[PDB]
Amino acid sequence: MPHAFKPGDLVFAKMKGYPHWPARIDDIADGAVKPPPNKYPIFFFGTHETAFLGPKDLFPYDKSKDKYGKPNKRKGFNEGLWEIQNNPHASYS
Repeated sequence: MPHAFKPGDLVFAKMKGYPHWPARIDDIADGAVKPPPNKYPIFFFGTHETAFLGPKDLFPYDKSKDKYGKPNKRKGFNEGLWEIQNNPHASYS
């Protein structure tokens, strides 16, 4: 059965106005800004942006890839597909 989301989990993450996007749940570095309560830090592959999102916007990658893991016109999306599939745990700083 499902656990709660943890750092390192891979997802497609949904933001208003964008397609479901390949992403991971990030760690918070020592000394770094924490997310609001109930939110997770989401690192979006390809764009390398971070936003804070709740579970309602988080779709487990294995379950969802057949639906959402298709090329898209948007900036950074296809790069993001490569990253999530080929090196999802790398440092992208």
